Amino acid sequence: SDQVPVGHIPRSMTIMCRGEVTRMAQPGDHIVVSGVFLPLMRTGFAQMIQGLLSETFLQAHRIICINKNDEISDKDAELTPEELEELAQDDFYERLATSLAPEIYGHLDVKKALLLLLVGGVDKRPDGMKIRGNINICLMGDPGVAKSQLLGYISRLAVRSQYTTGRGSSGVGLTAAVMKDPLTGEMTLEGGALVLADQGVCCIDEFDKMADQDRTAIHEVMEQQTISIAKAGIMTTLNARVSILAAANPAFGRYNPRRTVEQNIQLPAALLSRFDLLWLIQDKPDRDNDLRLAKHITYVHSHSKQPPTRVKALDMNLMRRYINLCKRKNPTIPDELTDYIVGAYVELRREARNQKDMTFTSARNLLGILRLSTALARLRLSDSVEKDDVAEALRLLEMSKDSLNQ
Amino acid sequence: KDHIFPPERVELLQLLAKKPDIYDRLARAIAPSIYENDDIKKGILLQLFGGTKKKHATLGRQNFRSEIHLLLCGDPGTSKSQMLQYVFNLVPRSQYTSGRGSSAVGLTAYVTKDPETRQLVLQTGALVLADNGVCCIDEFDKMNDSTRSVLHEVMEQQTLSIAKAGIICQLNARTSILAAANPAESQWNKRKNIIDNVQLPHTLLSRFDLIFLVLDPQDEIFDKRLASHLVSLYYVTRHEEEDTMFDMSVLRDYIAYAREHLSPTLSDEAQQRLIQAYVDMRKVGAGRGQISAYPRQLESLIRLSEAHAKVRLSNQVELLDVEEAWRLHREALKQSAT
Amino acid sequence: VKDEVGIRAQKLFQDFLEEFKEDGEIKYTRPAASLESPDRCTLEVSFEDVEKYDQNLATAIIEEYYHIYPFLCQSVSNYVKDRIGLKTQKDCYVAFTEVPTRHKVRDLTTSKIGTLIRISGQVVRTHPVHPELVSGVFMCLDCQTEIRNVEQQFKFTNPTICRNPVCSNRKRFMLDVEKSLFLDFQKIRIQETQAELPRGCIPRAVEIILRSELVETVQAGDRYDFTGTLIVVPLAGVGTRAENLNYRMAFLACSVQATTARFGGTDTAEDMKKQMTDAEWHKIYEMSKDRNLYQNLISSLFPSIYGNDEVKRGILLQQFGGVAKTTTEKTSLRGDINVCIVGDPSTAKSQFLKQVSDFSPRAIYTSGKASSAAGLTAAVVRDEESFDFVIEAGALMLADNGICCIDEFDKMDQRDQVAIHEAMEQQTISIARAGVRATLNARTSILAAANPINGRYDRSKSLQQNIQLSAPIMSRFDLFFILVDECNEVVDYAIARKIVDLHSNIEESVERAYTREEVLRYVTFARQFKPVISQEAGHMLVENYGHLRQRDTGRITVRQLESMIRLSEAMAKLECSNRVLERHVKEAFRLLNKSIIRVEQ
DNA sequence: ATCGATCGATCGATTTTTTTTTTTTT
DNA sequence: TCGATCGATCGAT
Ligand SMILES: Nc1ncnc2c1ncn2[C@@H]1O[C@H](COP(=O)(O)OP(=O)(O)O)[C@@H](O)[C@H]1O
Ligand SMILES: Nc1ncnc2c1ncn2[C@@H]1O[C@H](COP(=O)(O)OP(=O)(O)O)[C@@H](O)[C@H]1O
Ligand SMILES: Nc1ncnc2c1ncn2[C@@H]1O[C@H](COP(=O)(O)OP(=O)(O)O)[C@@H](O)[C@H]1O
Repeated sequence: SDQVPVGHIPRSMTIMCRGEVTRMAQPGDHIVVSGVFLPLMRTGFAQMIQGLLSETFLQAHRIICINKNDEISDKDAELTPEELEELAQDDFYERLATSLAPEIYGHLDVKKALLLLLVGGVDKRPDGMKIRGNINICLMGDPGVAKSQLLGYISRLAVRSQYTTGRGSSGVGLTAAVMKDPLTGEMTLEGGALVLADQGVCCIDEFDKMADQDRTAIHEVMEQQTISIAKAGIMTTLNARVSILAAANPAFGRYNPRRTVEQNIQLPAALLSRFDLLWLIQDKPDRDNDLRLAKHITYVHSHSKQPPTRVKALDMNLMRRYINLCKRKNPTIPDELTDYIVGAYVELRREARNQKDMTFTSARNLLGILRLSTALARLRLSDSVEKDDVAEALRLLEMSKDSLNQ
Repeated sequence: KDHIFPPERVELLQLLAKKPDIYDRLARAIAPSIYENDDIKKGILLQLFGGTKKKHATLGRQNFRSEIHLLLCGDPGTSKSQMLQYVFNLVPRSQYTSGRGSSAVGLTAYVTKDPETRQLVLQTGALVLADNGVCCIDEFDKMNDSTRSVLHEVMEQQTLSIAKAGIICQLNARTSILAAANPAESQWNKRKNIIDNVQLPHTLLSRFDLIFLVLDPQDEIFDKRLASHLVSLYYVTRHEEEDTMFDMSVLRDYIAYAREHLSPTLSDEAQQRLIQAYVDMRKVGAGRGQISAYPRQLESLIRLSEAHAKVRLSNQVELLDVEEAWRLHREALKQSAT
Repeated sequence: VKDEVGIRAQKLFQDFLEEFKEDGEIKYTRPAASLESPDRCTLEVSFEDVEKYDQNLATAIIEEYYHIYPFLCQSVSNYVKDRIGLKTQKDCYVAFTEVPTRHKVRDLTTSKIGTLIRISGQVVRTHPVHPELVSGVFMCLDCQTEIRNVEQQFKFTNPTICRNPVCSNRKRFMLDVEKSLFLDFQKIRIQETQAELPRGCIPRAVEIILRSELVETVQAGDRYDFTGTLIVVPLAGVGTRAENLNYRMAFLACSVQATTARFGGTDTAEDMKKQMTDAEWHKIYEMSKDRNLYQNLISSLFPSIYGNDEVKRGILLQQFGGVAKTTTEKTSLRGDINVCIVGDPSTAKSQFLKQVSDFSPRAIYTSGKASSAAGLTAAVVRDEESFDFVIEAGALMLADNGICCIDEFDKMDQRDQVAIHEAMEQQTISIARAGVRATLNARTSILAAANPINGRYDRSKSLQQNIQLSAPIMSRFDLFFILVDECNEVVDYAIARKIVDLHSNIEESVERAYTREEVLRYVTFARQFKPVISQEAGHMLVENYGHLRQRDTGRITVRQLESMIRLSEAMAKLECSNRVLERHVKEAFRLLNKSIIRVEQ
């Protein structure tokens, strides 16, 4: 789908990889296969077949996949020595912050927390109950924000990503499906976008006009690893361990002077409940920020690189390993601050409770604040979650709401 | 038959039974550690101790079952869906769909084609699988109007009769309801009683036994106790057998065994108090667009009475039960004094 | 051969029942005596009697059944031949019974064949008669084709060699549809049992078969007690193949007890018009002559109830007769009529009728808002199963010659109700949009269950504005008799001391004077009488109606009159007598005036 | 020497299904 | 590639 003709459609071909190369490919590897074309005789009915038309097929021996395989991706990221020279070479976090989609300026606090989405890394089996560590947030308000840009970019950089929209796929396009099998013909189940994006992030855009029953379909992932279908309607069991990158638009208007949440938006409020961070992006006129971005994005076009001579934004390739190394720590929790994390939840639930009818403030916040400070410490790789560690998370959720005060 | 016990367990069972503390011990011991609003689970034990059987092999009349239904309703922050997913991991005949989980037809008559016979079939329902059991229900006020005139049939006749182009059916089904309704908002509005808030008629709202009102603890003070204790819960990752002695499974037979060998009966006890005070209890003619007391209450009251007389295993009726029954009722029957 | 032992055994069984079978009496020849004229080829047998006299042929019968089975037809033939001038037309239908053991679908394996075990379930997706010329005549083509052979085999096979000649054995003679064997069956499926309700798996489906005389006395919605004669049934089965083949499972059964769907109409063992229609003359003579019978009847069905004593004297109306007279082809003349109830919140509005459905037969009750608007019509379908539009039923019309009342009469949409606006008098209903020029007929009465507007009876407005609906309907309901609420302690203490004798488990009700069964049978005797009108009231009802409307000279007219003469002809049916009298008039007039002045403000 | 049974070379006969776009009614 | 067709052939009689 890069060299297809200008007015054509993607084609395909079949493989018969023989010998000792079975299990030398996976769904989603831009492979490079080297073998021999051959013809094929599908013996049978002498009229449709037997027409001397040569329904060919392929043969090969060697599968050197040059894109996203054992060759170009090492560790087939944990290799410590080769990265140490650059590891001590730099010591900062925001340097890894704005290196994500670095072609505009603005929305700094969104990108870092998004980077938290790629790592995560909080896994355990405490009391038999498993805790999901995949953040799922949305994007709200779109009178021009580049909503589809972060999604389309990070779905590329994020290994094993996907992307769909409202009427770009039915419910079976998201969930499993069925098809005959050239291997056996078992009529097995093949899944949709969310069926395969587990252990990663499946991106969705313009959530509201997705579908009506689809909201239950996304209500189900909040009890993770649970994709229950009624296709055959027997069990339809499936283990999806995906995050979710939500993003949708407001209806006619953007927070009318009398309107409130669930009034200006027409999404299921129960669905709105099951998120950890809500994210609305509203841009009112700023008489001197517009010129800033105008000079920001216009330099995307005269050349092909934004950040000049102010910081050294990192290559994507080194990003790929630098994110993977942080994951393997799995620290403990500091009891010495457990006495105060609850007080932080006290001020959290109170300074929003001081008014009668502000937007909802949920009891799952204490189950959420613990899940972010861990992944944030993952990039410390230290098991040293500190008092100032959550000091960013407190302002993070602090501004996640009260986005209309001024 | 596959659960009949030995007599040795009767020792520990009746040993638990012998103390008035049992009314509070199990109410405390349902939850893992949730130590707030224990005032309600003491009524939920009346459905866990799943009601009485005034059997009707006598004359065939009136089918007055010990029909018990009680519901909870409040904010979504309270752990209703969570508590009841745990209750799914308590009740034997656990069902769990919910408001806009499946329609009336989504609860009855899953009629469709099957490639196994490869022929069209008259087929299954959902409620009727849980005869005498429970179905935990959530988020009630999203269901279609076709449904919720189905439940009128069961709750007020305790029957079912079905007729489509295929079969006409007169099956049997009966059970006790639980559900966890929510409003169209985040919070119940003050100065707007439940008499109109949630989406139901002018007198079918109160037509359930008693809706034990629930709401977020509107108090910052309580937050620290749970934010400490129930995170240390995770942080230690095991339990402790404190004064409310959790029996690993020996508690569960006091629930199990106590459906079968009991037949609550009334001598003189749980009739006479309201039979005396009926004048001021039934001056209910006053009110502008209200709802209040009607002469059905004592049916539900005898139900709750012989229920709480089942616990303590009093084969004859309990007289103390009447007191906490009155408590149960007037705990929430003037939430609209206005 | 195996079954000669069964031959001798049922031979001496015959030889015993050839004499008496029970105390110098016979129970298994008089079925054959009734058989002797038409020769319908059935005689069921108790299996208990096999345990009585033949001394355990069960283990002789109950494992190698199928191979013994056909020998018992020859047994039946050897029975019937002993006394009647007999041809070999005799045949064996069987409807086995009186067997102790009653198992389920799950205890089924390859070792369960040739037995008589008993099973229940439910009836679904039933299928029709499907004949079978099971037999015929078939051999070579020269001359010698008269073949009474065994060609009835399941897998069917034309090829037969010969009897008399040496001839072709692949060229058949043609077939016989004239002087041969034909029989009748049908075929259904059955679902998992509701008397056996496990968890986990699906409702495993069974195939299942019935014989001729078994046919069309089953029906949808019924629980059963069948035979257990599982059988060898003549892709994906990729096991080993042999020859000197992949089967599925099937089943048949040849006995039915279609219980839980049985009443039987009306037949003191004495003389009467018919066998047992009113053989209780010994007491019905008294039940038709007592002078306080009216009140003794009134208080004979509501001992567990106390309220007004005015519909306890009326509502027998509904169950009581109409006219059933002999006239010309002028039009339908109608027999039964509406009634109405309105009341304050729960003065036992519903327990009047929750029981009445259990009281008389054929009259099942429920609501229609239990379902879609498919109360009147069947489920409107627009997908292809047979021909894409199938609406030939409903639920209201499932009460033909019986009643099907409603609750919540007010909150129902004005589609079923506007259809009711015609469906009660010109008792013939029609539709379009899926109708093969739909021509139905309902026939029956009704009972209403209204509820005021605000839930109170504040006399600030007329009744027609106390309900504030559409109007004309409130005439054809010929009696309302509303129940009122007040606030008085004496009544409510009387109610609570009704509950004093609801659970005091010994003598938890009051004494009575008339038992129910005698009442119902007297009622179902009282209709078939052909009433008569020759009375001066029949001459002098004109002034009664004229006086009625002298009171109405200050809604109106003769729908109420139609009612009037029918209310009173019913109250004379209650006198177990024809020949209308002039007092049932005066009572009916009083009931009329109660209704209207009850309507009056 | 006549005739029936079995073998074997000779002949001709079978192999099309899952979505969509209008349509009536709730 | 499967099936009956028909003609020929080998012992009996
Ligand atoms: N400050 C900015 N820097 C870079 N691109 C921007 C900026 N402002 C707007 N854009 C453009 O605005 C577009 C927004 O599209 P988007 O909001 O994703 O569509 P939707 O609202 O359907 O999600 C982006 O594709 C981007 O090219
Ligand atoms: N008293 C309490 N005990 C335990 N959990 C509570 C309590 N109050 C609030 N919660 C929180 O509520 C959540 C469960 O709510 P849930 O019943 O799922 O909401 P809903 O039923 O509206 O979907 C839990 O995550 C828990 O943190
Ligand atoms: N005279 C009476 N006799 C018997 N029961 C009565 C009488 N008056 C009132 N009741 C009680 O009133 C109750 C009415 O309930 P009901 O009207 O059936 O509820 P709903 O209005 O939901 O159908 C009955 O259960 C009955 O116990």
